[PDB]
Amino acid sequence: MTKVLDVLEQFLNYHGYLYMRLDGATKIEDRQILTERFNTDSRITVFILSSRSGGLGINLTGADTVIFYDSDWNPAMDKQCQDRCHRIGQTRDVHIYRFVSEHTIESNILKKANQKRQLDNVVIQE
Amino acid sequence: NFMSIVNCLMQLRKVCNHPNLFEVRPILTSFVLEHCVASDYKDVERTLL
Amino acid sequence: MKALVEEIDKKTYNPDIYFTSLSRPVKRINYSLADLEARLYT
Amino acid sequence: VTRTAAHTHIKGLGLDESGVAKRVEGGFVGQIEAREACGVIVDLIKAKKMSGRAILLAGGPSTGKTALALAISQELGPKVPFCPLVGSELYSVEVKKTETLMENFRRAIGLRIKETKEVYEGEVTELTPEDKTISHVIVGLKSAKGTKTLRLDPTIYESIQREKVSIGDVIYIEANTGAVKRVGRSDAYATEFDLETEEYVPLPKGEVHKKKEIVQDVTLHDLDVANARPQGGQDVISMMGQLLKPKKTEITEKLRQEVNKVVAKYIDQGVAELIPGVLFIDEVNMLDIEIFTYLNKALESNIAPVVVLASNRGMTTVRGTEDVISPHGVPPDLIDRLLIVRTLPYDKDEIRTIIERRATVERLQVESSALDLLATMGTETSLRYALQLLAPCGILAQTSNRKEIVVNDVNEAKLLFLDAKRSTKILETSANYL
Amino acid sequence: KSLSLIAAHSHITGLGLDENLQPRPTSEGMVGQLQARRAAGVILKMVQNGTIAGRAVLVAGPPSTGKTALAMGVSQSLGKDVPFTAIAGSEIFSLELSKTEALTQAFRKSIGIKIKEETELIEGEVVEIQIDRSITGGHKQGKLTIKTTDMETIYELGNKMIDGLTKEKVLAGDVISIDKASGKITKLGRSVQCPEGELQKRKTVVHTVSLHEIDVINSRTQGFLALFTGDTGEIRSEVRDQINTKVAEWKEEGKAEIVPGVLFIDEVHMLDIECFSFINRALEDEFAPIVMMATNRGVSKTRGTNYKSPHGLPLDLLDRSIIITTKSYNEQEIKTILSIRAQEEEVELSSDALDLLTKTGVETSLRYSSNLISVAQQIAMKRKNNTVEVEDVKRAYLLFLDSARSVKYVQENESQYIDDQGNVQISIAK
Ligand SMILES: Nc1ncnc2c1ncn2[C@@H]1O[C@H](COP(=O)(O)OP(=O)(O)O)[C@@H](O)[C@H]1O
Ligand SMILES: Nc1ncnc2c1ncn2[C@@H]1O[C@H](COP(=O)(O)OP(=O)(O)O)[C@@H](O)[C@H]1O
Ligand code: BEF
Ligand SMILES: [Mg+2]
Ligand SMILES: [Mg+2]
Repeated sequence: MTKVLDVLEQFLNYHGYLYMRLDGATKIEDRQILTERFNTDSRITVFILSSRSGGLGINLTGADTVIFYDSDWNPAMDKQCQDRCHRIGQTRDVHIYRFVSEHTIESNILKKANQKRQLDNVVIQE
Repeated sequence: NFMSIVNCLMQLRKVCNHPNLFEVRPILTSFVLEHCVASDYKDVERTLL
Repeated sequence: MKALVEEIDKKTYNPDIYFTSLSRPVKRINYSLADLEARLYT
Repeated sequence: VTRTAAHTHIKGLGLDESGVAKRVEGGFVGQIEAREACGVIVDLIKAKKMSGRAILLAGGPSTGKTALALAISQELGPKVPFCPLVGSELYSVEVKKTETLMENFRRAIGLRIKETKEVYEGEVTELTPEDKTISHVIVGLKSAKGTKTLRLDPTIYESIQREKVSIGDVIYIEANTGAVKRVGRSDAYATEFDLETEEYVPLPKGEVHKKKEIVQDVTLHDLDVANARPQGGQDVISMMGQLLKPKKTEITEKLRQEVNKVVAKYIDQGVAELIPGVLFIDEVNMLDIEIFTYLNKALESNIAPVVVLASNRGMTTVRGTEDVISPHGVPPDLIDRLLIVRTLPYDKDEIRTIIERRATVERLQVESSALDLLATMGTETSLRYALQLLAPCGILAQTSNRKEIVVNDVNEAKLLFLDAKRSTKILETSANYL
Repeated sequence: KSLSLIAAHSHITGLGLDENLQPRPTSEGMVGQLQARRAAGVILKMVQNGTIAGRAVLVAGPPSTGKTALAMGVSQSLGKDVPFTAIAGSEIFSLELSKTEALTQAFRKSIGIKIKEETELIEGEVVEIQIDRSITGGHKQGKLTIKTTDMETIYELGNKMIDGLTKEKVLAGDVISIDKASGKITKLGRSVQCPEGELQKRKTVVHTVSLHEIDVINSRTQGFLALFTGDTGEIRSEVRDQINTKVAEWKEEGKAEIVPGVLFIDEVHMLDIECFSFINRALEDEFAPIVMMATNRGVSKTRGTNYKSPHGLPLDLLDRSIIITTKSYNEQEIKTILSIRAQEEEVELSSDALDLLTKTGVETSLRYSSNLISVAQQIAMKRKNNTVEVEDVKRAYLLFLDSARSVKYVQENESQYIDDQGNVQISIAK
């Protein structure tokens, strides 16, 4: 959800990181230039994405880490998002970190996916 | 229905990543007591004076 | 008790003037032509 | 990671729905009758029907009396107010002990109240004073979703001008209490100066005027002292008022009666809910005769809550009396109003189980021989001695890099640290009052 | 109103008597103590008479034998609008106030003064309010319309009431009250209520104020605040003399009347000798409320002195006072009292359970049974039966100890408990 992009921006500004954000609100012309700027060598360390805006077909290669806040139904598009960094222009190992809370809906979803080998989840309850 | 459960889990997911549930963190100001027990004696004091 | 903060409309509110307000209901009309012309011409 | 101080191994009484106390449950062993009586008292507290009950539990040292007093409060939950206290605390230099006791009584009983507040925030557009007297000010509060103008009380005008705000500074003002606080300059003026100390904040979300419901809890004594003396306030007048009489003073019964009347009026409308609490006094034998004499009348009050007392003494003289002797140092005219709960010493198996549980909560492993030696020591000198010696054994095991307590470690602990009996034995045969 | 859960004296209300001052065997929660009840009724009629003041009456009896109950019943039968001060003896020992000053304040708090003032006021639903700014023709013109059930007219506002009405926001259609003499504005609500008739009416307001409150008010720049904060701090004597003289003039002029209330002091036996000496003089002055005292102890040592005095009080004070003695309760009275307490607490008791409880109370004490009645009920709803049986009473009796049983157990096991010398044994073996 885009309602957490502002939260992430505020958090990074408070922590003083060199960040830069891309989403559906970003203009079309600036998108390619921003992607090129991040992919090229720079001091930017954190890059903020969106599930549907730029998590589909960009060729980001400078980064080495992927962090997921949430993934409800994730057979392929979350795999697509994590492999967006894992492109042919990458020369370093890819580390993927998933953020899941404890005793929450996401924890039960992950447990049921592990029990059912992560085929398809429609109803989650406990 | 599917819409209702979807909305409920959407609210829960909204909570999980950050307390964005409408995020009303009270400012914890003092109470708003206004009886002012002393004020009831104001008329008595004025009449006595 | 007393309200410390009150909503005020700039063009509407004015400290000079304070005004408040709340068989068939019909007001009283004077039908005297002489009275009406006296009011009009004075 | 976690800190344990002679407690926190107890989570509750651990009784059954029929009131039957399990042999081992909730960090407890034995004392089945005492736990059952305490559960009965808990049910009576939850009933809220009758106020003024007074019970005390009498037993030897290290009999779990304070453990029971903590367990009842744990069972009652954080919602019900609980006021721990010690007998020595009643002697205050500032005010007489009777006032302190009555203040604690008022603190014991709580109250839940719900209220709604009006909140205004946004970016300031103009400051227009309306000017013998301090004139009002018209404020141009502007949010991202709306804009309106408000007239402010001259006290609020003084407060906001003391914040040294200007045009374009985002401020926060509470309509109920008149609190004023400026978060910072609006983000629009961020690039105005290349180097300025003042920080910049984004525009507030939502409209300027907001309302919300809060069910915050306030004790009776809290609002009692709120009516008694002034409290904080951003104006200089509030500072003068709360600096005029800084020392606390005893409260007359007239204010208490008025507080009771207004609380009853509040509860009539259903806005407030009353939740009586429990006052706990430890080492009650330390109190004086006059304190007990006043407590006799205090317990007979209609609003006085239920108070629990604890003492470990036999035939002793009541403090302040040269000849009056009564059990537990409580005068006979008071013990009649009291209900006495006996407590009994533990056994070797109970001591061993207690040590086992204490080791488990301490995240330590003890071998069978070491555990048996600790149990024998506890049965030989005192229960508390093994619990105190537990930590040095862990330290010694850490020094020797072993991960379990052995007989050598506990023997070294015995050699290093002496109990009361060995210390007294040394004292009897000493050179110069060692 | 007057919120209260349960009191040890909640059941008793208004004592009990007849037109001939003959106590009934059971009247309004009072059982037994016929002579004591008749003496209390005599004292109550003395107080209601008001012709005689400054007399001392003492209440004596064994502990838990109708002593505080008698005072509570006397206070309840005396009714409202009559001062009644009930303070424990240990309350006067204040760190910031002298004992003599606290005693004087307690004495002054028990004499109430009624003052009557006549005021004119208008009230009703307000329908129209118009206010204009200053012009050369007129400094301020303001017209308001207050409509009642019977009347609806317009008054003219001469500046000052215009400022008063503009001080607080007032909207048409709400019930307000205006006091012409004081010039203050009172809002009675919104039109929730209904008007009654004429706007202006004649009435008098009566205020009941004690002498102590008058002294505190006249003793400071803002004395009425000290009525609640308790920081009066040794009011000067000339202030009290001036107040007494002014009260005498007011009484002779008919502007006020005095109400000689009652001062009740409990546990007087522990009061200091200086307090008794001061009371000796304070009971012989003009303005002196009736004084009743209750001491449980007998033939003990007066605090502040080495010698032992009978009843714990000096002989001269006893001469200044009249002694009333209460007798120990009997079994047939104890059972009735327990039944009344159970009715007050809404507890159902079986006949055999009641008989066993009465036997236990006779054996040990009345307070023990009056406390066991409530605790047995918790076991009662633990067994989910509304009625309390003998089994529940026996379980409560064994669970919660008595004074005698606890004393006997302490005597048997004095080794485990801490001795007076401080000796104690914690170890089990050896
Ligand atoms: N049934 C029990 N279960 C666990 N610990 C107990 C038990 N009874 C007593 N203790 C321990 O004995 C110690 C002494 O009990 P406490 O009532 O706190 O002080 P004292 O009994 O010396 O006044 C406590 O620290 C408590 O941990
Ligand atoms: N005549 C009575 N009727 C009902 N209850 C009584 C009566 N006399 C005493 N009591 C009970 O005794 C208690 C008061 O004890 P009291 O005799 O005042 O103790 P003390 O003698 O130590 O002052 C009250 O709780 C009341 O329930
Ligand atoms: F063009 Be692809 F699939 F990244
Ligand atoms: Mg203890
Ligand atoms: Mg009594």
